[PDB]
Amino acid sequence: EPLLLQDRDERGVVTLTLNRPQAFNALSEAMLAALGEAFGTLAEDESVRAVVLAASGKAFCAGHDLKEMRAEPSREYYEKLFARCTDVMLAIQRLPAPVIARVHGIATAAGCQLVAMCDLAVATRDARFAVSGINVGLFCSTPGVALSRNVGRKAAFEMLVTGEFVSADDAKGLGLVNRVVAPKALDDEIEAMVSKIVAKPRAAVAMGKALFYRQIETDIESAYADAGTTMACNMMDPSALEGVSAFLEKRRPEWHTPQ
Amino acid sequence: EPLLLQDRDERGVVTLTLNRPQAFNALSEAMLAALGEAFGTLAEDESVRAVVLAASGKAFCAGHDLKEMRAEPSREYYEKLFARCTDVMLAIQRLPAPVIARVHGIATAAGCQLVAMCDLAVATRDARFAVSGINVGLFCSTPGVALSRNVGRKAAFEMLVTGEFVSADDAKGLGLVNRVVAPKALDDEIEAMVSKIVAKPRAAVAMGKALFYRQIETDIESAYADAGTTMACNMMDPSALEGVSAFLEKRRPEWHTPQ
Amino acid sequence: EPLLLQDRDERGVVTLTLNRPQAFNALSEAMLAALGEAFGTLAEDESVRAVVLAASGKAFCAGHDLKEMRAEPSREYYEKLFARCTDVMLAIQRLPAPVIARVHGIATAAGCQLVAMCDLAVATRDARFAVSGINVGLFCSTPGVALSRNVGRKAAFEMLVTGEFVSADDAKGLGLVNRVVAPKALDDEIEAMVSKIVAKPRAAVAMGKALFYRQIETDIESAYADAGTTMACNMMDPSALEGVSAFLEKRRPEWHT
Repeated sequence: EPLLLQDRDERGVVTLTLNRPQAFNALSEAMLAALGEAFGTLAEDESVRAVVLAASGKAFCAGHDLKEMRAEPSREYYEKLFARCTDVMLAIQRLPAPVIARVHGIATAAGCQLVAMCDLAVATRDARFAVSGINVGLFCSTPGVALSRNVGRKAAFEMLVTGEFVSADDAKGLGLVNRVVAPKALDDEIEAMVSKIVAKPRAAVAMGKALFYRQIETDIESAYADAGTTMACNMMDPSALEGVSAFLEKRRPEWHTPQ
Repeated sequence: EPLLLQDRDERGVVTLTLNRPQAFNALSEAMLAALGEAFGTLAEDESVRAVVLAASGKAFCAGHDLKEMRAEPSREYYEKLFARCTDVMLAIQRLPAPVIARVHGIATAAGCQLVAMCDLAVATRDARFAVSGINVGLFCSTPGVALSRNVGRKAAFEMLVTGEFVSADDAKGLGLVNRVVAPKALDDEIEAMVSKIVAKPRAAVAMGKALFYRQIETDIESAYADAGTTMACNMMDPSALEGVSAFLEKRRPEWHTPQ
Repeated sequence: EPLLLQDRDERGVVTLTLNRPQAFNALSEAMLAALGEAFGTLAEDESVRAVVLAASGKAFCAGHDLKEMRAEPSREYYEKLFARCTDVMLAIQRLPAPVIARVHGIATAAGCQLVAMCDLAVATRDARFAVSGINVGLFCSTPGVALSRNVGRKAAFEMLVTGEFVSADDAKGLGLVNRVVAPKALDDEIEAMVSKIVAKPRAAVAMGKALFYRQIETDIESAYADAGTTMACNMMDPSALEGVSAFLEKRRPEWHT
């Protein structure tokens, strides 16, 4: 039974499902290796249009595997383990397709980090979020990096030092997720978001996501120089040329994308 | 009829009105040139106290002029066009008076960018905001620069990749506008904001706006060094000396500003 | 009475109380010197677990002392005064224990800056917040540094150019405070927060706060490099090894907290 399931539809939409349900999908070394391999392969495939990051069992993800970690009390071990995790997280952010977290239960510590690194997230009303490493004496330093780029400073600091859960409604308000729905509506809500993305041209979405994360962490003038260069290249893409033509000619664009 | 109307009251409040109502005030080359010249002229006039950026017809601004843009495509043409737009946007942010967007209808793509670049914005409840370039196959890279400096990452990414409208009240929640009112109340709401700004000394407002955007882009220690120097300079301005004396003597400050 | 009261409980929780109640706790030169001295001494003491920044009288803090400032104006004096304020504000953010603002009344100008510089804040439902220097012709340039790192750009700009008050509930929504409660519930809400912090290992909280503010101001890859090595160091601390073992053995950790 694989630690990470992988399914693909006829639209280029890939679902990766964390699959250690009894372990609450904890990010063991082997889980991390599977995620790294999957995102590494998907990054080379221009036909991939979106990834849904889902999870088995009651939890979304409990974070690092504490059993496995505690068995290896070595500074070098932890240095490289955390670097490996960071490599998976940056691979999510570098994938040239949007990655959507499907959060149906608890997301704690590196599990909450996963949600914060995904480009988009849809949660159920009963899902709960925490950076709760501190409850075991391990401040959530790496999850805090991702969290403090989705929520305000005081909200992040409070979460980090107390380790307490935040509701899905509150997480949406804070900026950690995009949508909150009933459990029965979760698949429909994910599909609504996927269908909107896949209807757009791949080139535009890929160029745009890459530019988004380059520009967001620089000064506004540098950001605009990159953005303008990018948007000029995007406009010379055939789907932009066709998309603008179709608008002017009051018709649907012939993008050959799933509708 | 001029592409851009310009009116000024006796308080030093300038209203610039986008005036291509049937084209939904699209930012053609000529509209951009007109905006560039207006902001250029205003930047040299220390008597200007505030600018209201308004718009004619049913829309606020549809963004770039797609008919014009599409006619003769080349990488160089788009690079230059987008740089010219960026120059207008940065001129708004660098103007030594606050610029308030008056948004009474749709603001899409570079039209949403304009709102995001203005220091302040008041919208009507029926105004809608989108970064909808993606709907014509052109990811909103340049509007995304501005948008991602007003709203959270996940909210910005969702807007950019889907191109969907956000309501005025949703936009206020997110940080893209300051105030949302009924259509009949828009002028009154603008006036309340303008009246508060013009009552304050020009010097303090000018020094303060400039510092605001320098400091927000650097580290907190560097920010404080610049802010302290700026505030010390401001304190030596006659209106600061008088405003503080007035507080201490329990009277109104003699600033000779509109009341 | 002293300008700044300082009390400490048996848990290493230190309460600093601004104590110029009739002057609305304004940050005179002497007040700033007292704050600087207290944060300097506290930074050297690894037994301190948390600091509550409280205030006497009706107001939290009105900001700089306008009477004192106005007396002998010079550019050089204002630059030095504002740099002394900044040194206190940065001392707060660099202290190896969380600093919680207990806001029971108005916080204006450098007083609102104080709130924004504290790691956490609990306000009463009638506390009000403004960056109101502009009402005396002095744009809140230094308060805006702190405010713009707690609230959105347009919200911050509007506060700065108009000088108007924002309610406690609105401040919470914006990100300027964590919790809003009735005045009678304030002490209980502060204690709820402090007790959560004290329950965690000091080492972890100290290294975590330091990492938090280093990483927040850099790019995501630099942030992760620093966070990874910091977290690896934390995991070798005996309290992390014990905290994890305790979770695994379904028992409370023996942290002597």
